[PDB]
Order: sequence, then structure tokens, then C-alpha cells
Amino acid sequence: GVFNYETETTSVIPAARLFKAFILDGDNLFPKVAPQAISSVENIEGNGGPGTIKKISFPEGFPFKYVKDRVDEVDHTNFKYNYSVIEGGPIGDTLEKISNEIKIVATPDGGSILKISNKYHTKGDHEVKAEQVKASKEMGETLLRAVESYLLAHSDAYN
Ligand SMILES: O=C1C[C@@H](c2ccc(O)cc2)Oc2cc(O)cc(O)c21
Ligand code: NA
Repeated sequence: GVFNYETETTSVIPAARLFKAFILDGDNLFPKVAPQAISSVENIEGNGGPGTIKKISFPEGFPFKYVKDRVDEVDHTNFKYNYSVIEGGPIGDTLEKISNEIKIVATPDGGSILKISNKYHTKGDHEVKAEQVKASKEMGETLLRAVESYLLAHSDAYN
């Protein structure tokens, strides 16, 4: 079955620039700006659109070794990005996939709002726990804040 979790957070970076950096260039940026959160990102197959598979490795001492993520949809107009965790980490005999949807919306102050949905698809019925959801949220926030700091400090990056 499916467990749905939604959250929202804000950024001081305009939506299109944040989407270009945080979403479209995370493979380069995450290991650079948050090496204590993501050790590397490997492109396994695909050229960035639907179906592209990446292997995200975590640093030593993290709960999980890696996950493989698959790009589902990339909407460059509406700043929507859908991707799924399809192997590694929590995926296995209790959890088949985690489907994620991010939407970045502009705010008139020149920042943005990120709307995030995480859908856990379980095999049989193995409750998803609050700590697993919390860990995902914390990781996404850490990565967001690291990218935001980089964008603030490198004005010529990503426009
Ligand atoms: O669940 C996620 C996904 C994460 C993320 C987005 C895009 C990407 O390419 C990789 C990770 O962003 C987030 C940012 C948050 O503040 C809280 C979150 O829960 C999340
Ligand atoms: Na999350």
C-alpha cells in the first residue's frame, strides 16, 4: 500500500535559480556543498530525463550505504521534479519504492516555497515510522540549506 507524507519549506533563492541548481544540478552540487551528507552521485544510465538512474552514496557512519534513484518527470516550466528511490537503503522486502514529488513556487519577496510529497510503497503492510520520514526531511533540509548557502556566496552560478 501507500503512505503519503507532505511537507513544505521556504528558501531565500528565487524558484528558477533554485530549481536549476538544487534540482537539475544536484549530482554536481550535493557532494560539493554537503560532503558530510552525500559522498558521491553516480549516473548509472540515462541522460537526465525520465528513467535516468543515479546511485547516491552516503558517508561512512550513515544508516544506509546508498540508494539508487530514478528520475520520473522533470517539468522545467512549473519547476516540478518527480523521482523515486528504487534500490538500496530502506528498499527491500518491506518497502518497494519511495516516490517523491517536489514543486518549487516563486514568492513575491523573491524567495520560493518548496512543496514536497514522499509516497512510501510497501510490500504487504509494514508501517512506515515517523523516524524514517523525519530522516528524509532532515536530509532534504540539510541539502537545501547547503545549496542555498552556496548560491548566496556564488552570485554568478546558475545565473
Ligand atoms: O523529501 C525531500 C526531497 C529533497 C530533495 C529534493 C530534490 C532532490 O533532487 C533531492 C532531494 O528535498 C527536500 C527538502 C526538504 O526541506 C524536505 C524534504 O523532505 C525534501
Ligand atoms: Na522528505
